[PDB]
Amino acid sequence: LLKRDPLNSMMNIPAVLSRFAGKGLLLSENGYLRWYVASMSIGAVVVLALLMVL
Amino acid sequence: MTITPQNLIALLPLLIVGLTVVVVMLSIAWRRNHFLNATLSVIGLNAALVSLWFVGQAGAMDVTPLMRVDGFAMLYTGLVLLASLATCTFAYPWLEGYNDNKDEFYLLVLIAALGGILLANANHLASLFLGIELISLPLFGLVGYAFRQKRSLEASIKYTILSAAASSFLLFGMALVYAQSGDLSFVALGKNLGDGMLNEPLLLAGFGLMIVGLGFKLSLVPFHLWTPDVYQGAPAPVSTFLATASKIAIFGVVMRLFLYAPVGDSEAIRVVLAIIAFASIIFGNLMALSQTNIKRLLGYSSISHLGYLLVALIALQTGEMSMEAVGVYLAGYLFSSLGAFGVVSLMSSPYRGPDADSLFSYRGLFWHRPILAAVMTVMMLSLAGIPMTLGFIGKFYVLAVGVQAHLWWLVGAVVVGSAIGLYYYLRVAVSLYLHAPEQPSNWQYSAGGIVVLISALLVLVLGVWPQPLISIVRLAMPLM
Amino acid sequence: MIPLQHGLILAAILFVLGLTGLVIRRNLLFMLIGLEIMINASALAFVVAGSYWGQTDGQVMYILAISLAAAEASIGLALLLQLHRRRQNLNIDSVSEMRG
Amino acid sequence: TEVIAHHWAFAIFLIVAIGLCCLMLVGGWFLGGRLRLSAKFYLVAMFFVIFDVEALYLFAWSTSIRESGWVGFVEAAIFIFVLLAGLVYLVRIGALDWTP
Amino acid sequence: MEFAFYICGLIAILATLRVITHTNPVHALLYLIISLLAISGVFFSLGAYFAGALEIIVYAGAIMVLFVFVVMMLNLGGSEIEQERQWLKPQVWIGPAILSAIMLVVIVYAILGVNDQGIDGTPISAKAVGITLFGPYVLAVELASMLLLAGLVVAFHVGREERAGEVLSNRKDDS
Repeated sequence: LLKRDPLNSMMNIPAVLSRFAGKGLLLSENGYLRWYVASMSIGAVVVLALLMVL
Repeated sequence: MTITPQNLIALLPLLIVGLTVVVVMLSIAWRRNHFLNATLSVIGLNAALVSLWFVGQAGAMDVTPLMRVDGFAMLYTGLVLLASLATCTFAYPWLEGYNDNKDEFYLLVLIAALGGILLANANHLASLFLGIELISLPLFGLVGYAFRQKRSLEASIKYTILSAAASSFLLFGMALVYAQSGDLSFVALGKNLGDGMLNEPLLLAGFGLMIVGLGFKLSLVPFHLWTPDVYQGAPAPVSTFLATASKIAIFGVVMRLFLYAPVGDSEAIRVVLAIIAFASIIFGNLMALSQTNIKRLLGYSSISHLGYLLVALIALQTGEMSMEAVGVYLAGYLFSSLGAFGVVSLMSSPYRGPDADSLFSYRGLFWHRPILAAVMTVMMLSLAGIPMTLGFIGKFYVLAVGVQAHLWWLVGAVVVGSAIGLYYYLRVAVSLYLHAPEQPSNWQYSAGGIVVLISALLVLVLGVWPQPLISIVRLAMPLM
Repeated sequence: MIPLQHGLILAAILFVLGLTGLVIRRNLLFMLIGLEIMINASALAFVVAGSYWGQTDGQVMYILAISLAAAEASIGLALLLQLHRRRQNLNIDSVSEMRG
Repeated sequence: TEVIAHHWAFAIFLIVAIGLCCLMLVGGWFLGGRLRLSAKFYLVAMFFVIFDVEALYLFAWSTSIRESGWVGFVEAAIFIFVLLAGLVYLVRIGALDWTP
Repeated sequence: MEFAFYICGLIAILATLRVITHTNPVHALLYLIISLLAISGVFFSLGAYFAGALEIIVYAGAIMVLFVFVVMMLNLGGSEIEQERQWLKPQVWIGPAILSAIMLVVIVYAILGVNDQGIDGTPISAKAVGITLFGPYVLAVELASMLLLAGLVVAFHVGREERAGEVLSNRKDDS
């Protein structure tokens, strides 16, 4: 039952999570300039909202 | 206030760079020569460095309400000047095989060096705005210098539009903080407030819009989406310049703004930059994982390194050594990125026309040019926070600053981001030593070679012995 | 007579409309037009801020703003001309060859 | 009690000038029963724009010529020297001649 | 001069609103011209005579000139883009508009909470701008001259013809 290493698997699911998060985050780099301006506006909204909340 | 004759001594590097700008332009008009203009630009930057030494012989004073010259300004002026020198020495072999005019590149590099010096000396909001715009606007024609090529033109388009948008954001935020506080100086942005009134809405929102603009200019999250396309599309000396000198000057003016203004005691801007630094480190190290192109990977690495700068900046009001840590990490990052982009520029030289695709293919680089592979893997070790390199000294300073003021989340973010980063750093380092599936005698190519190997010797020496760097950084202390 | 809030709200509304026209439109020329709208909005906000305190720094910042607007308009229009001469279209979603 | 009359005179002058042009146009109306131009035109327009914005600094210099001493004259002189260096660079490269 | 300021602001907002949601670009540029005229009137109403005179001299007398010069040069009417009519579709229209309107409401919430001393009189003429333009702010105009020189160099290097002819039909990738 242990010959397929369970603890090595549970210790390299951080690598799987990192690869999944990198592949998910690379969808934002689609190369569209309009989405770049939209993301700039989204970040500005987020920064202003976080400043007004605090 | 008026400018005295003795105040002209502290102005000297800026005057020398402007004089070499007009001298280079007159030489272009008279002759239109490549080697003469490159030599004039190099001589002007070297004379600006000797002028910086002359400034160090003189005092440290406020020249105008726009500019105050001190050790911080001298250090950042020197870093920007040597980065511009490296850009010129990497750009001459690239421009040797260029079909169109090849002197406006040096003119724009000199003007952007002037903008970086202005940002280094910037003690004012107008000075900050003018400095970042003097950095941004020559870089438009620097990125789109190979506008015959498709990707360079696209990168120039993206950079121009997003920089205009972020300049509008910064200008509106600066207008808001001018409407709130009736002085445009750095030191008088919250002097009219007190007794816990400092968290006012207008000043905070204006500083948020300024944070948006400067986070575009420092490739922070989520304003970092311009970074890989601009790094890839632009020519490799342009990528070198807009990675090292532009970002060094913008972070220097950001540090001076957050040090001199009394909004550093505000516990909302600090939390916003903590979130931004956390997300910048984590996100940049995440999207640099599955990258095959070296320029996009270096762009995400730059995103992570400005994240490390930002966490070094958060503890500025408490750690008491944050300026020294930022200076040391910027010296290490400047030399490491200079060496890496110098290898990129030397291997992608000359231009070889716009029809041929300018892919790098770093695999098998050791089997035809071993010295370039050696300096490239030295810089790849340096960017990972790995010892016997100066990048480890900078990472140690950043971690000490983060753990001195008890930034546990940010320290954990730095540790996780470095552990993620060394994966692709050593992947590139191994891949440049593997077997190539498929597959230089000039004086200036050799000049770029000694420049990159001098950078390699510098990072190795200051990794095994960083004490002269600490001595020359601590000697350059701003006036509190 | 005129409160600062109304002028700053007018400048903010112009900035919002310029950003909206910059995002929602695919044409590069209209994108540059929206960029100049946001630049003029920030310049107007600086003018109101300078006129409120009675200082002349707002008008100097307006001069710097319109100098930046002039040079950036020149650069963006040169890039627009090159994009038309090469791609023969001005769709900003068409020039997206750089994937992640 | 004089500048209000002057502003009123300016207002009626503008209003009745546009009204005269409108009534003149509608009285004329009532009675009776893929290519590209060039790039040098854009270049000369951009020369006009950049030199007009530098002329703006000369515009603002001309009003405060006496209140600023010889140091202001030196600063405007090196400004004009940079302007003329740019203009003579433009002259000598060949981008300013037409040659149709 | 307060009702003039309010009406100039209202027609400036209206003119730029017709700028944003227009179809052919020359009418949008005309609407931006009258919007810049209205913002110049706003500048005049607040005592910034130099600012409004500058807006019509520079922003409306040179910059809109460059925009209409390019438009009238390369002969766009918005061809192949008017017939698509992407901006007058709602699934693209709600998103950025409500996002940037959330930005609008949060930034005008940040506008309020500041003490109101009002816009005073004492119109700042060009003499004050001159005496503070070559006093404390010398390096501003010197390095702004350098910045304009850099912008001229960038746009000239990017956007010249490289071909001979005062009438040119469009070739792909310039022959």
